[PDB]
Amino acid sequence: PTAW
Amino acid sequence: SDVKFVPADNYNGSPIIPTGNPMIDGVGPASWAEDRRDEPDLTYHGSHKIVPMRLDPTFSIAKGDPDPRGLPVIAADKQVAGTVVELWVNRSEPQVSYYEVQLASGERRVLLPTGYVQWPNFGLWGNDKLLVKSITAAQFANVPATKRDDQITLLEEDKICAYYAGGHMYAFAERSQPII
Amino acid sequence: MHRIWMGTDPHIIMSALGSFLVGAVLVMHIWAYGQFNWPATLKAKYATP
Amino acid sequence: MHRIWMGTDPHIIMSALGSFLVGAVLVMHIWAYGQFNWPATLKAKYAT
Amino acid sequence: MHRIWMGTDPHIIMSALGSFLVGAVLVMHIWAYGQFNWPATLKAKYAT
Amino acid sequence: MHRIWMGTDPHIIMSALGSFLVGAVLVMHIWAYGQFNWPATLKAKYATP
Amino acid sequence: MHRIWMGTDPHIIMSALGSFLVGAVLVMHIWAYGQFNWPATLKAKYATP
Amino acid sequence: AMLSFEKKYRVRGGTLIGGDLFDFWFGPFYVGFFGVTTIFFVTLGTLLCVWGAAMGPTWNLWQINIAPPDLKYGLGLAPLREGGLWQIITLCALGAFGSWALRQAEIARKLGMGMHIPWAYGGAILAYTTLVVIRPFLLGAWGHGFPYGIFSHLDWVSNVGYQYLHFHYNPAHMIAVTFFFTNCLALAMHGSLILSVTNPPKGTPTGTSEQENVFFRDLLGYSIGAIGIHRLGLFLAVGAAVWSAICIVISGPFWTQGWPEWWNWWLNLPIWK
Amino acid sequence: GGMTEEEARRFHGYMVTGTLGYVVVASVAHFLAWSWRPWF
Amino acid sequence: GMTEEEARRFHGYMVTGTLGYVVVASVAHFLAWSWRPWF
Amino acid sequence: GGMTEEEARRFHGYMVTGTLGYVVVASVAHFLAWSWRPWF
Amino acid sequence: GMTEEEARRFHGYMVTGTLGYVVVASVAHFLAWSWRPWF
Amino acid sequence: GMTEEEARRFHGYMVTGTLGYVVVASVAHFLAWSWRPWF
Amino acid sequence: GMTEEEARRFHGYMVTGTLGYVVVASVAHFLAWSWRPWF
Amino acid sequence: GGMTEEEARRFHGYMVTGTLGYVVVASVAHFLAWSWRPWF
Amino acid sequence: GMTEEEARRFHGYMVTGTLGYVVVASVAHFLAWSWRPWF
Amino acid sequence: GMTEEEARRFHGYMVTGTLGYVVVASVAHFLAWSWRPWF
Amino acid sequence: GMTEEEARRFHGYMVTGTLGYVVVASVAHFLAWSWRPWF
Amino acid sequence: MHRIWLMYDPRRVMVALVGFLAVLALVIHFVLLSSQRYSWIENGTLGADQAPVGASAPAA
Amino acid sequence: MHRIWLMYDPRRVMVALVGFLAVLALVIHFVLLSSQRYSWIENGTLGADQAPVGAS
Amino acid sequence: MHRIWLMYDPRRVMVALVGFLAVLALVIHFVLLSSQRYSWIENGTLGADQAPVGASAPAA
Amino acid sequence: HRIWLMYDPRRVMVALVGFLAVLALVIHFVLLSSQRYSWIENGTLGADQAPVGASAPAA
Ligand SMILES: CCCCCCCCCCCCCC(=O)OC[C@H](COP(=O)(O)OCC(O)COP(=O)(O)OC[C@@H](COC(=O)CCCCCCCCCCCCC)OC(=O)CCCCCCCCCCCCC)OC(=O)CCCCCCCCCCCCC
Ligand code: BCL
Ligand code: BCL
Ligand SMILES: COC(C)(C)C/C=C/C(C)=C/C=C/C(C=O)=C/C=C/C(C)=C/C=C/C=C(C)/C=C/C=C(\C)CC/C=C(C)/C=C/C=C(\C)C(=O)O
Ligand SMILES: COC(C)(C)C/C=C/C(C)=C/C=C/C(C=O)=C/C=C/C(C)=C/C=C/C=C(C)/C=C/C=C(\C)CC/C=C(C)/C=C/C=C(\C)C(=O)O
Ligand SMILES: COC(C)(C)C/C=C/C(C)=C/C=C/C(C=O)=C/C=C/C(C)=C/C=C/C=C(C)/C=C/C=C(\C)CC/C=C(C)/C=C/C=C(\C)C(=O)O
Ligand SMILES: COC(C)(C)C/C=C/C(C)=C/C=C/C(C=O)=C/C=C/C(C)=C/C=C/C=C(C)/C=C/C=C(\C)CC/C=C(C)/C=C/C=C(\C)C(=O)O
Ligand SMILES: COC(C)(C)C/C=C/C(C)=C/C=C/C(C=O)=C/C=C/C(C)=C/C=C/C=C(C)/C=C/C=C(\C)CC/C=C(C)/C=C/C=C(\C)C(=O)O
Ligand SMILES: COC(C)(C)C/C=C/C(C)=C/C=C/C(C=O)=C/C=C/C(C)=C/C=C/C=C(C)/C=C/C=C(\C)CC/C=C(C)/C=C/C=C(\C)C(=O)O
Ligand SMILES: COC(C)(C)C/C=C/C(C)=C/C=C/C(C=O)=C/C=C/C(C)=C/C=C/C=C(C)/C=C/C=C(\C)CC/C=C(C)/C=C/C=C(\C)C(=O)O
Ligand SMILES: CCCCCCCCCCCCO[C@@H]1O[C@H](CO)[C@@H](O[C@H]2O[C@H](CO)[C@@H](O)[C@H](O)[C@H]2O)[C@H](O)[C@H]1O
Ligand SMILES: CCCCCCCCCCCCO[C@@H]1O[C@H](CO)[C@@H](O[C@H]2O[C@H](CO)[C@@H](O)[C@H](O)[C@H]2O)[C@H](O)[C@H]1O
Ligand SMILES: CCCCCCCCCCCCO[C@@H]1O[C@H](CO)[C@@H](O[C@H]2O[C@H](CO)[C@@H](O)[C@H](O)[C@H]2O)[C@H](O)[C@H]1O
Repeated sequence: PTAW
Repeated sequence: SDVKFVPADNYNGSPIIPTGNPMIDGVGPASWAEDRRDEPDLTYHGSHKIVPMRLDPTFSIAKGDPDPRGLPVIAADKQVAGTVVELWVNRSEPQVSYYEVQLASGERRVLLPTGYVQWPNFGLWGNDKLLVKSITAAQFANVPATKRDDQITLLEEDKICAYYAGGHMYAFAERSQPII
Repeated sequence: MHRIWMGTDPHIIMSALGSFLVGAVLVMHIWAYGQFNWPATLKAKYATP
Repeated sequence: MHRIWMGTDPHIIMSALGSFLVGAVLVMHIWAYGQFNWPATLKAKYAT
Repeated sequence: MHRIWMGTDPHIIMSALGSFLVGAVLVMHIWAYGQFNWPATLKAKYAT
Repeated sequence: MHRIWMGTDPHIIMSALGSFLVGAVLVMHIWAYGQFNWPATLKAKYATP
Repeated sequence: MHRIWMGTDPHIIMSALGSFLVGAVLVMHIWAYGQFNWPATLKAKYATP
Repeated sequence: AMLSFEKKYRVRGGTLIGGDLFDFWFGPFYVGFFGVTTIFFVTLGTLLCVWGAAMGPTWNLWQINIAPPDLKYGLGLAPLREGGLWQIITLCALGAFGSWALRQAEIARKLGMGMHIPWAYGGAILAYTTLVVIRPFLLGAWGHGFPYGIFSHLDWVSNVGYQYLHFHYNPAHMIAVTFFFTNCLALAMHGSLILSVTNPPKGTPTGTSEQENVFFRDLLGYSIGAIGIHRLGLFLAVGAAVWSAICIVISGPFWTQGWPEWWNWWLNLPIWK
Repeated sequence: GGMTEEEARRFHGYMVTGTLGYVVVASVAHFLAWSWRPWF
Repeated sequence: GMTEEEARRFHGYMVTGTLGYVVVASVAHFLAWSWRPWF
Repeated sequence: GGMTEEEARRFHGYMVTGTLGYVVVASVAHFLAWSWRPWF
Repeated sequence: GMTEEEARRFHGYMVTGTLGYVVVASVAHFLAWSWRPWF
Repeated sequence: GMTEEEARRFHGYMVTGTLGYVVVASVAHFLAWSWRPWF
Repeated sequence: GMTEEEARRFHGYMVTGTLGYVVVASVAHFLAWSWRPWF
Repeated sequence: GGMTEEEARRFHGYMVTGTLGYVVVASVAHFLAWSWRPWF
Repeated sequence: GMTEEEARRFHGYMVTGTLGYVVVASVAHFLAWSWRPWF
Repeated sequence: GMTEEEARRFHGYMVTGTLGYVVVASVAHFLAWSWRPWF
Repeated sequence: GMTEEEARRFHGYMVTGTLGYVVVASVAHFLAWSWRPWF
Repeated sequence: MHRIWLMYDPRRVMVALVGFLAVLALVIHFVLLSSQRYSWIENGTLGADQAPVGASAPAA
Repeated sequence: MHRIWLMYDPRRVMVALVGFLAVLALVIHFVLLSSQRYSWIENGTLGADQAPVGAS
Repeated sequence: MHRIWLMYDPRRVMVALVGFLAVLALVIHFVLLSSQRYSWIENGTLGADQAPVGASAPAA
Repeated sequence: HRIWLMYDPRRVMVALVGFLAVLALVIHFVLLSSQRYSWIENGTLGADQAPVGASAPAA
């Protein structure tokens, strides 16, 4: 969930 | 034709332009409070506040300071306008309010407010001529006269002071223009 | 229809039209170079491996 | 057509026209040097 | 064609042309020295 | 041809030409010393080992 | 050719020429002392072991 | 709209730059060339402040904070989102304040006034220029400037003071404080005196310079007189800003230790070492 | 101010001529463009 | 003060200056778009 | 002010001639360029 | 106040000077672009 | 400002100089091309 | 102010002043370039 | 006070003579340079 | 009050004094260079 | 300033001095070459 | 104001005062050099 | 529409216009130069596939 | 077109214009001078492929 | 050309010019002295290949 | 030579001297503050012993  | 100025154009914020000699008509920085009361300023005891020192025997020059009487007055064009021959004193707060200058180029004596006189070298030495940056030696001849020589009204004070104030813009044509 | 021009300085008209045409032509070329893949095929033809 | 030039300072025209051409020509050369890979091939010809 | 110089000043015209040529020649030479690998091959010929 | 000088001043002209020549000569020498490896060979010839 | 000196001051001319020569000669010497390794060989000759 | 006496004063002339070109009014305001440059810098600086608020965490007025760059950027322009914006706003501020002082000089010249007001304002500009130009330059990085934010600049003032452990002991700061306090006292006395002679108790005649002079002389023992009190108020207010500029420029560039230990020279005078 | 009807009437003739000229050249340009890379 | 004749003359330059400026701006935007679209 | 109808009529002749000269030199340039590196 | 022929004389210089400056600046950008393009 | 009488005399030199300059450049390119041809 | 001939002679000094200044600067730049070039 | 046509005619003769001399000296200098270190 | 004689005479002193100073400073740089060169 | 008949004499000496200076320098270079030739 | 007679007389006292000062200063420097050279 | 120049002094409407456009242009350039997507001075040579695009957190 | 000089005295425009362009040129040079890609005083010798690119 | 000196007082323009050039010269020398590559008072004796250079882009 | 008509020597001479006095004093203190030319403390070092600033790291 730090990035898409 | 007696209105002293006209608008430079019709737009809302435009300057006015004088129709005559503005130093004499009193326009711009040469203008005075034309409605001002034509009576002398008075002391707490009701005597005339501003009088030639000759007419109040209690006054004298402070011992360490130069006596201005007899000194030449040097005008804005570096010519000699005249010599100081009398001091006028404020009697409510003891100070010199005006020099009275005997003109070299005529018979008049005119008043010269102290705020328009600079001493050489800021007064640190020399102390032997008066410098009047505001007006040329010719323009001294039109300095407004007082009705009497022993008193001055609040209106005459305004007229005389306004005349010298106007010279910083109107004494020479170049003074009105920008530096660049 | 020529009466359209009567109010006008013809140099202002030529300035306005000349400005429009330079604009439209440049827009059309910038657009077309994107769509038609040209000069990109010209470049690739002479490019170095 | 010539009366289009009435009212006109000819030196302004040659100044404007001249400056346009300089601008146009510089743009066209820089663009063309990009697309045609020249002087890049010239440089590679004589580089060590 | 000559009368386009009417109302001009010749010392300006020569000042402009002279400056342009100086500029164009220097621009062209520094550009050319980049492409042609010269004086680089001269500096290579005399080196230690 | 000489009309080009008419209305000029000799001391102005010689100042311009003189400054230009000094500048151009000095630049050309600084450049040339770089490209030709001289005096670098001269210095290497007499340098103490 | 001599008219080039008209309107000059000769004491300015000798002042400019003299100062230029002093500048140029100093520059030329310190340059030449660099390239020719002299007086560096002179010092090394009489230097103490 | 104009004051009832104003129109005869609205002459041309007295400009420093531009001549007649901008020599006109807009409502009450005199414009002039430096009016045009004032509005330019004010507008550019203010909109860049709004842009600084937009890319920051809140629109809350008190909390907006446009900070200078990190010290690592030295005297270069930093990336705009990393403090370069503060640098551009600082140039606008310097331009706006300088334009304001020169516009004041043009107005004063048009009225035949002395140049006292522009130069008095120069004292404040000197302090601002010390804080954001001179002191950061002497320290070698623009990041030593204070941030633009209503309370974040007070955090800067707090932290700069405690960089010297006990900033009250700074000797120029003690003088600057004394001028600020003495100015406020003198302003209360001057205001009070003029009002109390011009607004005496009902049915009393209007007072006089003599009554003002007598009362003041019972307060301080000496007469200051009319021009003297305005000289004093100007000396005190401008001296406060000048000594402020001194007290901050010596903190860091010249003195780096705590300020209490500066007073060691007084303890070691030879008469009592 | 501006143009009389007389010079407007002759100016219009050049304007029409130039416009139709520009359209003719542009028409040829599109015929070439189509035969090179048709876009529909 | 300028007449309605001078006002009409001045307005013509002002319109063509505006149009010429808007054209240059629109070309600049289309270059910017083809380089890096914002929508 | 500026050119009279006469001066314009004379100026136009040289202006047109110069423009055609430029187009001719450019036409040679493109012909050489095309033979060197065709772009379509 | 300046006369219209003085204004016309200055305008020719002012156009020519501006365009000469813009031409020089365009060459400066050509050199800068060749050395290190920004697009 | 030059008269057209001056412009006539001036223009003949200006043309001669231009043409001569192009001749010298033409030789320079011929030497350069035979030294290092660029197409 | 100044006479157009007095302007004419002043300009010649201002031109040659600017030229001599540019000349020294150009030599200084070539020396700097030969010591530590920046491109 | 600017140079007359006759002074210019006189000046031009010396100016050309100096220029030709300078070019001549430089011509020898380049010949000596080329034979010392050819650069093409 | 200046005169062209006063100006021309004073110019000689300023020129010669300036050049003499630059000569003494050139020696000072020669000495400084020989002691500790900065290139 | 200097008149033509001063300048005519000044030129004669100035040439004489320059010729002497070049002669002394020519001996210097002849000696220098015989000591440490540089090509 | 000042006469040349005084101006020339006075310059003689300046020179002797200056020389005396420079003589003392240069002895002082050479003493300092002997005690602790700075190069 | 030319009556605008009768209501207002054109000498100073035009100063106001040029001032407004200059301020606006500078604001927009400094805004874009502050962004990540349009910092052209440092990232201008990136193609659009390489150019930054801002997004919210993926909110898993 | 020349009539703008009847509205604006050219000698008072040209001094203003020079100031604006002097400041603008200084601003642009300093913006570049302290960018990574264009800090030419320290990285001007790199060549175009080695010059920084502000990718992230 | 010389009518510029009829528009403006030459005395003023000379003082304006010299002031600008003096400040410009000082700024450029300070910028160089303040850099790494051209801090010539400390590092002027280094050869052109040993003088500092700012870092390149990464390899990827 | 006529520049001296536009400027009073009694002013010019002091202005020029004041400029040179400031410039000379600036250059001396800039050098004295450097490490290489801190000549009061280190002037007796030989030219090879005198400090030199850091080079390019090459890594
Ligand atoms: C921190 C503690 C110490 C903080 C210390 C802060 C001290 C601040 C003191 C000064 C503030 C007042 C300034 C002022 O009076 O300007 C004149 C102007 C107009 O009136 P006029 O001068 O008598 O008449 C002229 C006018 O009628 C016609 O003139 P003209 O036709 O030539 O020009 C056009 C008009 C158009 O009107 C306007 O543009 C007025 C816009 C005013 C906006 C700013 C208000 C700021 C209030 C701050 C107090 C507080 C508001 C909450 O007139 C003008 O162009 C006049 C231009 C005047 C420009 C003044 C700019 C002052 C900006 C001050 C910002 C201060 C920020 C702190 O006045 C006004 O418009 C009304 C002002 C009323 C006094 C404020 C009282 C507020 C009480 C609370 C709200 C009351 C609601 C009923
Ligand atoms: C009378 C002075 C006129 C003028 C009249 C002419 C005439 C007549 C001719 C040109 C030509 C040219 N003009 Mg024009 N031109 C003027 C002002 C300009 C300006 C400008 C900034 O104002 C520019 C950019 C130009 C540009 C140009 C070029 C396209 C070309 C010259 C070579 C070149 O590359 O020059 C680049 C330019 C500059 C950097 C500007 C300064 C230098 C130029 C060269 C000065 C112009 C006068 C010069 C002596 C022309 C010599 C032409 C020869 C007789 C053939 N001109 C002035 C206002 N120009 C020639 C042409 O059409 O060739 C195709 C031509 O025959
Ligand atoms: C009023 C006199 C003239 C003048 C007239 C001469 C004459 C005449 C001669 C020189 C010579 C020289 N001049 Mg001188 N010179 C002047 C001003 C200067 C200035 C300067 C800062 O203004 C400088 C740097 C120079 C520099 C120089 C040297 C290039 C050269 C050798 C002597 C020397 O170093 O003198 C440094 C300068 C000075 C100490 C002050 C100037 C006056 C003194 C007296 C020196 C020059 C005269 C010399 C002793 C005469 C010898 C006899 C002749 C050989 C027949 N001159 C003044 C303006 N100069 C000689 C030369 O050309 O040698 C190749 C030479 O014969
Ligand atoms: C990114 O975040 C934020 C920033 C927040 C986003 C939001 C941005 C927003 C809200 C933007 C709004 C923009 C805007 C809104 O309207 C913008 C509007 C712009 C406009 C109208 C521009 C108009 C320009 C006109 C020009 C250049 C005309 C020039 C005329 C010339 C050259 C001719 C001169 C010659 C003359 C006259 C002849 C003299 C003759 C004479 C004298 C004679 O004949 O007498
Ligand atoms: C790469 O992708 C993109 C960029 C998108 C690709 C697309 C590009 C596009 C769309 C390009 C369009 C180009 C174009 C379009 O029009 C280009 C138009 C070019 C033109 C018109 C050139 C004209 C040249 C004219 C010349 C040389 C004239 C010289 C005249 C001279 C010398 C005579 C001077 C006058 C005299 C002697 C008078 C004397 C008498 C006087 C004074 C008297 O009598 O008074
Ligand atoms: C690398 O990538 C890119 C950069 C993209 C590559 C491309 C570059 C491009 C496109 C370059 C284009 C260049 C160009 C374009 O036209 C170049 C054009 C150049 C020109 C015109 C040169 C002209 C020279 C003229 C000379 C030397 C004249 C001399 C005159 C003389 C000797 C006589 C003087 C007068 C006298 C004696 C007397 C007068 C009478 C008087 C006073 C009296 O009688 O009073
Ligand atoms: C960190 O990198 C950053 C900095 C950021 C990068 C950016 C750099 C930028 C933007 C630089 C800009 C440079 C620039 C312009 O823009 C530069 C412009 C330079 C100019 C124009 C120089 C002109 C010099 C002229 C001189 C020296 C004249 C000398 C001589 C004179 C005067 C004559 C003396 C004699 C007289 C007077 C007597 C005459 C007779 C008389 C009176 C008689 O006889 O009556
Ligand atoms: C290190 O880091 C940083 C600092 C950053 C690096 C950068 C540094 C920079 C930018 C440096 C710039 C230097 C510079 C630029 O201009 C330097 C310019 C220097 C100059 C102009 C020197 C000129 C000196 C002139 C002198 C000495 C004149 C002497 C004259 C004398 C003795 C005679 C007096 C005449 C009399 C008495 C009259 C008698 C007759 C009378 C009265 C009669 O006849 O009436
Ligand atoms: C290392 O790498 C780099 C540096 C790059 C290498 C390259 C270097 C280069 C390119 C150098 C070039 C040098 C050069 C170029 O020309 C050098 C030129 C030198 C010259 C000109 C020398 C001239 C000497 C003149 C002398 C000695 C005059 C003496 C005069 C005397 C004694 C006075 C007699 C009386 C007179 C006059 C008047 C009486 C008054 C009278 C009657 C009266 O008043 O009435
Ligand atoms: C270490 O780091 C830093 C500090 C940074 C390094 C750098 C330092 C720098 C830049 C230094 C610069 C130094 C300098 C530069 O010029 C120094 C210049 C010094 C000078 C000029 C000294 C001159 C002295 C002259 C004297 C003493 C004269 C005395 C005359 C007397 C007594 C006689 C009086 C008259 C009498 C008796 C009778 C009259 C009779 C009359 C009238 C009658 O009889 O009528
Ligand atoms: C209005 C006056 C304008 C004056 C010019 C100012 C500069 C603006 C130039 C705009 C044109 C740029 O044109 C563009 O140049 C680039 C430079 O990388 C070329 O790019 C191509 O060639 C270059 C070499 O030149 C290669 O290094 C590069 O990898 C390749 O993509 C493009 O193929 C070309 O389309
Ligand atoms: C270096 C940066 C700035 C750019 C400098 C200029 C570069 C380009 C110069 C090209 C030559 C321009 O040539 C110049 O053109 C103008 C009009 O355009 C001519 O004409 C102008 O002045 C003359 C003489 O006072 C007037 O009669 C005329 O009405 C006026 O327009 C000039 O006499 C000529 O000298
Ligand atoms: C106008 C007055 C100028 C005075 C300024 C003096 C400094 C300028 C010198 C100009 C001459 C060329 O510069 C000249 O270069 C050589 C090296 O090539 C220097 O030589 C010096 O450095 C080299 C290393 O490079 C050392 O090994 C050598 O011991 C030392 O003498 C000369 O000492 C110097 O004079």
